[PDB]
Amino acid sequence: GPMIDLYTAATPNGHKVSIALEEMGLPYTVHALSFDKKEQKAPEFLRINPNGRIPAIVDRSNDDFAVFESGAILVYLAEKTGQLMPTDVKGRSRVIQWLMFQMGGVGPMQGQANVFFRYFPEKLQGAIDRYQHETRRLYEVLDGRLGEAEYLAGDYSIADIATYPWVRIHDWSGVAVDGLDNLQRWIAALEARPAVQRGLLVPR
Amino acid sequence: GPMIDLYTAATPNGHKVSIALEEMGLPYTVHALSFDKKEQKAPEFLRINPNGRIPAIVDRSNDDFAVFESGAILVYLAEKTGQLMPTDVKGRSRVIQWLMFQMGGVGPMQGQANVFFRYFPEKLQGAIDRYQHETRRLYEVLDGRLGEAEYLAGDYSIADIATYPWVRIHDWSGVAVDGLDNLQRWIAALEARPAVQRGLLVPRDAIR
Ligand SMILES: N[C@@H](CCC(=O)N[C@@H](CSSC[C@H](NC(=O)CC[C@H](N)C(=O)O)C(=O)NCC(=O)O)C(=O)NCC(=O)O)C(=O)O
Ligand SMILES: N[C@@H](CCC(=O)N[C@@H](CSSC[C@H](NC(=O)CC[C@H](N)C(=O)O)C(=O)NCC(=O)O)C(=O)NCC(=O)O)C(=O)O
Repeated sequence: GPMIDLYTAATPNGHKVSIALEEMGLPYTVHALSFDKKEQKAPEFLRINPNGRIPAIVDRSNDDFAVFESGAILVYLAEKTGQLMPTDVKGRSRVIQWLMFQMGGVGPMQGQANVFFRYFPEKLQGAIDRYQHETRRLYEVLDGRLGEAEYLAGDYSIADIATYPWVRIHDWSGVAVDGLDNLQRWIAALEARPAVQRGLLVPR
Repeated sequence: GPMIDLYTAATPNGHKVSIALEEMGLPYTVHALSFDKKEQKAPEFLRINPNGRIPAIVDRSNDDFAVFESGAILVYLAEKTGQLMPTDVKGRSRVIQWLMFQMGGVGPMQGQANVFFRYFPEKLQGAIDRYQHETRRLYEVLDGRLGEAEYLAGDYSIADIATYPWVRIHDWSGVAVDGLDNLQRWIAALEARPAVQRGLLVPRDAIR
């Protein structure tokens, strides 16, 4: 079968990896973990990702080598296929920089907006405001960069793939993109890519 | 003279990079930014890091190339020097995985514990508990891995360097390490390293 096993769920972080696999044309096997049944905390899965979160992959071509953390999976797959990250020092670093910005900024902060605005047992408007405002600030950083280049690292790369599934759900998080015309251009460009469309449907 | 300019402050995230440079033996020029004077938001610095945060470096050996995000700086420098990250596929990836775990988990979550426990004007015990509990859960992940391997990726690497400055301040964040014997072993090993001690002194904490 496929050489990549993908452990995932219908979430922004899972969609990063299914989008990348679809863009790269790599076959994969989907393991859709049920958070309802706490399958992401099963010790059989903890052997693959000790953090007990999705996504994770196992590369069957590499002696069943596990890779956890969406950003690390994106780097691993880009380096395996030679796609979606340049090989030169500056070009690869620009991808890694914007990927790290997503991994330490956009994902964590927008995820906390979702917690306080949608999930938390009571409404704490000061915490909601903190994370919605911070996410907007991060979106403004993105927008400025997207006036310098068509995609975050220049050419389209894994940095865009990491960032887009989060920006796509800004309405759920209560964070606006109005006034960020470069970000909106990039949203439209990403949305029009067939591989993005396919990756957003994994898992069903 | 030094060909790396380091823009930093006395904080866990800045210490990751000074520790790495000290371990690598790569000279650098320190630019200690004053948060009180808002130097991290000055236009000149935003041209280096558009996020307006430290750390950032400028590599004077390749046309003043800027690198922002501590984790990206660690990858950039490890690749340049050939140190603190293997070059084979599996060894490189294990380092990147644990580095990402720090960058997306330990740093963000412990940072939020610090905000709510010790900076935010509103005292929100549910938010404090959320982030102290999550930081502890992340420490338990580290502890389990450190029962299988001496350092997070096997050999000591940039992943340990990224993680240690945060773990070191656990008590300040209100998070205990009791019951995490492997993490405690690793804390003692990191604290003993001369380059860790040197890097923790740079720049001459401002925030956490
Ligand atoms: N840094 C990791 C994050 C992976 C991650 O967050 N996985 C989520 C699904 S993505 S859905 C978005 C996700 N939210 C959550 O996981 C909500 C539950 C969580 N336990 C909590 O209390 O915050 C989030 O905010 N992520 C922050 C980020 O990306 O930095 C998961 O498996 N959760 C199951 C669990 O926790 O038991 C990566 O990039 O792969
Ligand atoms: N992902 C970046 C994070 C760098 C970072 O946070 N730098 C801080 C100093 S380290 S001190 C630790 C830092 N806290 C802060 O920066 C507190 C101020 C912030 N604006 C807030 O509201 O949270 C934090 O929690 N970081 C989370 C993480 O590492 O993921 C900074 O320059 N702040 C200036 C500013 O905000 O104006 C990296 O790894 O380089």
